[PDB]
Amino acid sequence: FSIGIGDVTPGQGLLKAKYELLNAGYKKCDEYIEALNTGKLQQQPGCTAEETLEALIL
Amino acid sequence: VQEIDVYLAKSLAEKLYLFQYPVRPASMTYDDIPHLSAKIKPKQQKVELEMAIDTLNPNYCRSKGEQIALNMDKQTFCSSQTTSNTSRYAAALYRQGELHLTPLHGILQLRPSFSYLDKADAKHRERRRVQSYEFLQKKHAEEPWVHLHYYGLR
Amino acid sequence: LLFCPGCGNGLIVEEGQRCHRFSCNTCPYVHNITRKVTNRKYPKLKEVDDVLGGAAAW
Ligand SMILES: [Zn+2]
Repeated sequence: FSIGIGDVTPGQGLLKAKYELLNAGYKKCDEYIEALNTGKLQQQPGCTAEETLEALIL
Repeated sequence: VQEIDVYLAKSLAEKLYLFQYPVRPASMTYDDIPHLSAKIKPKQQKVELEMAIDTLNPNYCRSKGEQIALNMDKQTFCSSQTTSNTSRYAAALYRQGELHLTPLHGILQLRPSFSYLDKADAKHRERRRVQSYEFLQKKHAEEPWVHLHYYGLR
Repeated sequence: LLFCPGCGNGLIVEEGQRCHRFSCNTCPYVHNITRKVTNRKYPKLKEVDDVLGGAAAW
């Protein structure tokens, strides 16, 4: 039983999956930031804006 | 492009001493020409005047009586000087056609002298270091022979 | 805080005949019925939120 760097390299399917998830996960977080400061953002019941924004970032 | 020229006016500015008032900003208060009993020193001005109080405010009365000394009622001033280096500020009188520079002497602030509570406590008593300098002034404080008057002069 | 023209020692209101006699040299401005106004608007407690069960699953 042995480990190697072949056991850590992502295949072809990961890279085209991670590239879209890093893009479509960043389009919304660019908009969710923009929906706060430029205009009106709805608020989660916990706190105001700039606190539930981060909990919606996470 | 107003190219107005600045004269380095040599009209003696040794006489010019700016006076400051961190006391009268409420209603464009002008000190008012009539009051006299003027006393001024050349170094540490200590301007002592006849700032006689009005009587339009209703008499004030007993507390003025309670004051002990009031000589109508002098509201004198002791000059807080700020003359460390005193040529950094030297502006004068400026039309839109001419501009006359004059280099002033040390500016002096003029907050109100009390000395009523100072003397008042002493009165109860009856019932620093080289503070005045080596020569005890023997003069600057003696100099108050003063005449504030109105003359158009440059 | 309204100050004294002449010594500058802050506002004191004597309740005799509506003046502003300071602890120093009297400069009692016997303000007539001019009505004093100092409405320092506070905060207003603002409703509530139900602290819902929309998200707790993650
Ligand atoms: Zn006063």
